[PDB]
Amino acid sequence: QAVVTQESALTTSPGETVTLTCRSSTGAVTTSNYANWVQEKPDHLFTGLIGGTNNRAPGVPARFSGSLIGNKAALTITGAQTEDEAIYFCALWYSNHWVFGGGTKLTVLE
Amino acid sequence: QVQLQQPGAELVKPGASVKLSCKASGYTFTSYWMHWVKQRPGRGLEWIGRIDPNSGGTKYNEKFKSKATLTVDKPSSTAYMQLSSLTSEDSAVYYCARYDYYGSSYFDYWGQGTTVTV
Ligand SMILES: O=C([O-])CCCCCNC(=O)Cc1ccc(O)c([N+](=O)[O-])c1
Repeated sequence: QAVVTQESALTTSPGETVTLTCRSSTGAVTTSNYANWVQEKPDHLFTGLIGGTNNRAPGVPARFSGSLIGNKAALTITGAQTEDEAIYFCALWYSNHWVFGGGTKLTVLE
Repeated sequence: QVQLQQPGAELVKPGASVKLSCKASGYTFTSYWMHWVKQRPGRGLEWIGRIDPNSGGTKYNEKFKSKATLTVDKPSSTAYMQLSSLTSEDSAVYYCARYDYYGSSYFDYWGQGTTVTV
């Protein structure tokens, strides 16, 4: 039923800062939707980065952080390094199911 | 060093069921949830469903109901997912991933995925 929308692609440059967002067809996204950011690296590799809106996965470089910016879930990258080129997914828990966003290609160094 | 092991592929002719497995190691199995996810370009991530090791109890994406069958093997620390009649949509990656029902609410560890090419 619900649809989760993310930016299709963001282009950034090294040493700069970038923010990715996650939107719901329901209403605002809050701490209750359980916003999780998943990182996909080239050739089908995944690793959770954030979970619980602002809880970083262990090991993940400090330059990454989640939060909520208004009615949307968000991922912030500070001093984006080339090692951040990847597809960022977000997911939301709506009542009886998880819905994944379309995914955001993050072209580090554009 | 947490790890979720999934066989690489499956190559089958249409309308042919397949059982998929996912092995866990380096942590305490029954203490976390198991979710199966599907990938295939276009965005691609669709949640198939979850399974609670303890319970044997599941929550499935209503889309995949008359399709997928979730089960586990407690002793081998292995999660399963059967697919009935591979009509042929199914040519996709099937992932197993770790989820903290009792926790920090993240999909931290992921399996390499089992590709299914019909
Ligand atoms: O809610 C709190 O008080 C804090 C930590 C709890 C985080 C909430 N997470 C959930 O329980 C979501 C939730 C519910 C039912 C369910 O079957 C699943 N699942 O299959 O993954 C997730």
